[PDB]
Amino acid sequence: GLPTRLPSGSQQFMTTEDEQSPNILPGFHPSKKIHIPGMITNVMHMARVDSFIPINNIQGEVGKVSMYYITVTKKTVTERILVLPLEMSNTLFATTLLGEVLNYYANWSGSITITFMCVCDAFSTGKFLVAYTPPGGKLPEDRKQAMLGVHIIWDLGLQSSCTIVVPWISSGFYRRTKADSFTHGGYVSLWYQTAFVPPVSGGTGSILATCSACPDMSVRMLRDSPMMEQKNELQ
Amino acid sequence: VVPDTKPSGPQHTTKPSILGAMEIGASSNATPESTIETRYVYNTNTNAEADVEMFLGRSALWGKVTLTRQYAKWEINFQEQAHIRKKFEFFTYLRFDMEVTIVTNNKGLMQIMFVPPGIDHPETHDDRKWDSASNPSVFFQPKSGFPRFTIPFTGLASAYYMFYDGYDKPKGSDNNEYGIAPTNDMGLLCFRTLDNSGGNDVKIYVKPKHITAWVPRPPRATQYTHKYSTNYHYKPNSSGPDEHVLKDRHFIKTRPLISSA
Amino acid sequence: VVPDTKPSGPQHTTKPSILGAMEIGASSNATPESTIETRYVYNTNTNAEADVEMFLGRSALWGKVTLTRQYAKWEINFQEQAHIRKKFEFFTYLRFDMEVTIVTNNKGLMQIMFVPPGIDHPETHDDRKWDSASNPSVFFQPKSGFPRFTIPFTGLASAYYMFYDGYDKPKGSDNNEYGIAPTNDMGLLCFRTLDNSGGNDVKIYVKPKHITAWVPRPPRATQYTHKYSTNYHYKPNSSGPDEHVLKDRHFIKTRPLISSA
Amino acid sequence: NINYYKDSASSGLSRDPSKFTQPLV
Amino acid sequence: NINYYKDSASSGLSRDPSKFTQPLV
Amino acid sequence: LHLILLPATGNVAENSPPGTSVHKFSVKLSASLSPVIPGFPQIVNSNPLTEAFRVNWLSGTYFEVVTTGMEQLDFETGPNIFDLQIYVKDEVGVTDLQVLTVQVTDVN
Amino acid sequence: LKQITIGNSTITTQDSLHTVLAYGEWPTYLSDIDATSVDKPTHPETSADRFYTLDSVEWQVGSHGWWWKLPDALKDMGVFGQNMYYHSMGRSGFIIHTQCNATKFHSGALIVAVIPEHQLAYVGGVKVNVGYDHTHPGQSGHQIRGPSQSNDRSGGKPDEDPLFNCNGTLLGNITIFPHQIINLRTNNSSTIVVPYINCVPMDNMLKHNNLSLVIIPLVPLRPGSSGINSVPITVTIAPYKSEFSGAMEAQRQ
Repeated sequence: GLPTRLPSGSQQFMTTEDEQSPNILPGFHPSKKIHIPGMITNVMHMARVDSFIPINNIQGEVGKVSMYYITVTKKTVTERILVLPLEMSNTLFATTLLGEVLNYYANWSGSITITFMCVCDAFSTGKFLVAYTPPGGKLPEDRKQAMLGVHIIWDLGLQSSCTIVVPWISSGFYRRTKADSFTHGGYVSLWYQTAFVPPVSGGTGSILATCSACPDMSVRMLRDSPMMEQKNELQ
Repeated sequence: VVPDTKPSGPQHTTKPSILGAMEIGASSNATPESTIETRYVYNTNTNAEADVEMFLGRSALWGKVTLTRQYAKWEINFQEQAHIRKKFEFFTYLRFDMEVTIVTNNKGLMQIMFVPPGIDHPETHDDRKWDSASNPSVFFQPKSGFPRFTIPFTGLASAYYMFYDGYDKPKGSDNNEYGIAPTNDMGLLCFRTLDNSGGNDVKIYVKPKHITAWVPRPPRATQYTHKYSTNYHYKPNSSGPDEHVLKDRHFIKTRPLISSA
Repeated sequence: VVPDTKPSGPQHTTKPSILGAMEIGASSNATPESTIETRYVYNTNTNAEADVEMFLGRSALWGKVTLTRQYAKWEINFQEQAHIRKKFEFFTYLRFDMEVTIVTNNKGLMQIMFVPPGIDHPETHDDRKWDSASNPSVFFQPKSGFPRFTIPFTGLASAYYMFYDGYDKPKGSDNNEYGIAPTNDMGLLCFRTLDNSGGNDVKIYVKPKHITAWVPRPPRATQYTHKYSTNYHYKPNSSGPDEHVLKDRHFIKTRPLISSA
Repeated sequence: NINYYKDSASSGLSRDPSKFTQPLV
Repeated sequence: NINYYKDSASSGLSRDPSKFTQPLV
Repeated sequence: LHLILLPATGNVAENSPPGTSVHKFSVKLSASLSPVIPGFPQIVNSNPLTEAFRVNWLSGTYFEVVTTGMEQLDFETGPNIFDLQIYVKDEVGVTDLQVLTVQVTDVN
Repeated sequence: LKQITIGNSTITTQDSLHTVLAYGEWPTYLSDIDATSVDKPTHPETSADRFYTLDSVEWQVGSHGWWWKLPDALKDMGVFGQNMYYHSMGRSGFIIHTQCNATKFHSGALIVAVIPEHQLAYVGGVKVNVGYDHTHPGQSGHQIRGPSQSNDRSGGKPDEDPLFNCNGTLLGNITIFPHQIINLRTNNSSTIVVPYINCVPMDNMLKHNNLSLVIIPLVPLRPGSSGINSVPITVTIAPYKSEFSGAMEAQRQ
C-alpha cells in the first residue's frame, strides 16, 4: 500500500469547495446548446446597466411610480435639491441594478456613474450643480461648500441627461458595502446652479437619476444579500 | 482584470463626453478620466468572484425533508428557498448540471432513489417499488460520509425556464397551468432509512455547475408567496376578518426628508 | 546559516572597533574577533526557526466558545488569547492568510457558517438565516475529522492593523472608537449542532500563513486588560472599597542587591 | 488537470458587456 | 511541489538586518 | 425650515365634494423652534392656475392640502394635473418652497 | 431622421433616436445546426413581415401603463395571424415601433421596454394561475389600471401594479431589458429590434408568448399651456425573419 495521510479538512463538506462528483445517470446525453441571444457571463455586466434610483422615497411615495422623480421649480435662492449618500446599502442604491448586485459582495472598489435627466417641456431651461463630497467630508449644506469637491455643472437644452462620474477616492483599496464610519463614501448633492426657469410662472420639472458602474468597478467576498428575506414557508 | 486608469490633463473639448442621452436606452461610457484630472493607477482588481460560474456555483440549500416513518420524499426544485430562488430569477434561461449533496443527521443506513420522471415512486418505506432494477439509487451510512452525485442537464430544451409566459394546454382547456411548472420536472428523490438510529432531518444541498445564464432580469424585489407562481401579494391573516387585506413585503426603506440624507 | 568565526591575532590598532556611540541610534557591529583572539570555527547554525513564517506559523488557539443550545458564535479576532496576541503585537502591520481548524469535543453533525461582514448572522440554531445561499458554510462530523479551511487576506488595505493610532469618525463626533476595532472585521463563525450527542466545547485554532510582518515594536511587557484596547492598568477588585486601586502586572523581577547577582 | 470519473458532467467548476449598455444599431 | 487545491492561498508555509541596527544616512 | 413629505403627488377624485383631502405634510422648524407665521404655509402658485386647494391646519405642526370646492374637478374635461407650490415661512423668516403635484382620478 | 422599410410598408420618423437592437443580434432564420424538427419551414417574407399597427391607446393623467403580449397581439393581423393559427410551431423576430408626439408645451416620459417571458403575477392572495383569457388579450392590449385593494380577484386576473412590473420585480430595474424612453421634450418615437429570444428553436405561437411589450408612464403628462390633456400612443409592430413549421388545421375552434 502507498502511504497516504488524511490531514485535517479531508472528511468535510464545505459548501464553497470545488470537487468532482460521480455522475448519476451515465451515458446521459444533454440536449444540444443552441444560440439564444443575450448570453451573460458576469453579473457585473448587469451592474453596468443604468437603473433608476428611487430618489423620492419618502413615506408617501414608496409603492408608487412617483418615487422615481422629484419636482424642481423656479426659486430665487439656491437650495439643496437632493442628497444621495454613497452607501451601496442605502435603499437608494440597494434597490437598483448596481446596488442589488453589489449587495451580494462585502466589498466594492471602483467608480460610479450617476446620470441625471430632467423631464420638462421643451422651453424649460436651467443649470444644476451636481457635487460629490469626498469621504470624510461633511454634508455641504451650502453651495459654496459643495462646489469645492468633485462637481460638475450641466445645462438643459436639446439634451436632457447628464452624468457625474463619482470617482474612486478612498484611503483603503476596497470600500465596505454596508456603510460604516471608517469607509464611508461621501455624498452626492444636487444644487440649483442658476435656477430652473419654466416657460410659465408656476412651471415644474421632474428630475430622475440612474446609477451604473464604470468599467473599473470590482467586488469581492460574495455573501448573502440583505435585500431578500424569507419569513414564511413557500407552499 | 479591470483596466488601469489613464492620466488626464485639463481638457477644453467641444465634444462633451458627459452629456449623453438616457432616452436612447444605452448606458454612458463616462469613465472618471472624462470628468476630472486622473493619475495613472495600476489597477489589478478582478471581478472573478462575479462571473456566473463563481456567483451561482456555491452549493446552496434547496430543500428540507423529514423522515416520518423512515421515509421522506422531495421533488427537485429551487422554488422553496427564497434566497437561492432569487439568485436564479436573476436570469431567464439557465443551463447547468447540478451536484446534489445530502446532509442528514440520521444515523444508520439510508437509501436515496432518484426517480426519473413519469414512473411511480415508493409511497412508503418497505414498499415493493424500492427493489428497482433501473432507477439509480444511492446507499450510504451517514456517519463517515456525505453522499454526493451529479445530475447532468435534463432539459427537454436548450436551457431551463426560470420564467415561462405560457401555458401547456390550448385555449379552451380548463386546468391550464401558468408558469414554468409543466415545462420541466427533474424527477424526485425518495429517502428511507433501513435502520432506526438517527434523527429525521435531511438537507439537500445542490450546486449548479457548468452554468450558462442567458437573459438578465430585474432581481426579485419582493418576498415570495408561492412556488412556481411568482405572486407577491402576501395574504397574511387568512383566519381573521381581514383576509382580503394583502401585504406587499418589499425592501424599499423610506427616508424622512430628501435633500437631507 | 550564520557566518563562520574568523581568526584574529594580537592587534594594536588606532581605529578602535569597540568604542562606538549609543547616541547615534545604531547598534555596534563588534564581533568577538574585535575584542579577543578567535579561532576559525566552522559554524553552521541557522536561525531558520526564527523567521516570521516559522515564528508565527504554528496554529495557536484564538478563541473558545460553548454551544449553549446547539448554537454558539465567535467573531474572528486574535485579541482574546494573550499569548498569541503578544506574538502579533510584536509587529505593527501584518499581512497573512489564515487557516482555521476547529477542535470540537462534540459528537454528531455540526455546521459552521462563515458570515462575511455586514449581514445578519443566525441568532440561534434552527434559525431561518441558516439556510443561506451564498454564505460559505462547513459541515462535518466531529468524530472522524477536524474541519479546516483557509481564509485569504481580507484586508481593505495592504495589511492588518495591529495598532492604529486613529479614530474612525471626525472630531466633533460622540461615539469615536480608538484603536484597530473599526479598521477591520474578519466576519464571524456561527456554530450549531444538528444532533444532540456530544459536549459543547469548541476551540478555534488559526494558523497565519504567507505572513509578511512590516514594522517591529517593543513586545508587550504587561498583562492585557481588555481587547482592542491596549490598556494595562488592571482594576483587580471592582466590588471592594478599593476599586480605584490599579495593579500594574508587569514581569520585571527585582533582585536584592546589584553587584551581587 | 485530471478528470477522475472519465466523464464531462463530473468535472468541477468551469470558467463583452456591450450586448447590454449599448444595444444600438 | 504540487498544489492540490489549484490555488495560491491554499499552499503551505512559504519561505538584510541593516534596516535596523544601522538606519543612518 | 424644511417642508416634510412635500415633494409629492396627490390624488383627488373627479366628483369630489368641497373639503376632501389630497395630501398630508408637515414642517420642521430649523432646530431653533421658531414657529410658523399664523397664515402660513400657503399656496403661492398652481401649475396651470387654480383655486380650491386650501392648506388647512391639522392638530399640531401637521398641515393638510384640502380642496375647498370653489372650482369643480371634471377629469373628462381639463385640466387634470396641478402642481401647487407651498410656501411655509416662520417668525425669524426663512422661506421654503416645495411642490405638490395633484392628479385627478377618473371616476367612472 | 429615419426610415424603416419592411415588405409593403414604410415607417418614417423625424425626431428619432438610435434604434435599439435587443442584445446586439438581428433577427435571423433558424440555422440547420440549431433546428430540431424535420419538416421544411415556411417563409412568408413579404405578407407576414410588415408593420401591423395595433390600436392606439389614450395617455391621460393617471394612466398607469399598458402591456401587449407577443406574438399574441398579432394573432389576427393578416397572414401572420393566419400562419400562427395554421402551423404547429413558429419563430419570429420583431421590430417594435412606438409613436407618441404631443408638443413643445407638454411634458412627461414613457419607459418602453420589451420583457422576454413576462410571467405575470396573480392579482393577489391564494395560489391561482392567471387566466388564459387575460395573458392573451390580443391586439387590444391591456390597460394596467394601477394597484389597489379593490381590484377584482376572480378568474386569475393578472397583477395591476405597474411599479412592481406586474410580476414582483421593481420598476427602474426594467432598464436591464431592451428598452427606450419617450421623453416628450426630446423625441417622439422609439424603435426596438428584437430577435427570437427563446431556449428552443420553435414553439407554439398560441400557448407561449416569448416577448411582452410594456409601456409605463414614468412621469405623468402635464398639459402645460394648452388645453390638450391626453395624447394617443400607437404601437406599430412588424414581424421580421418569421418562419413557421408543422402545418395543421386552424387552431381556432
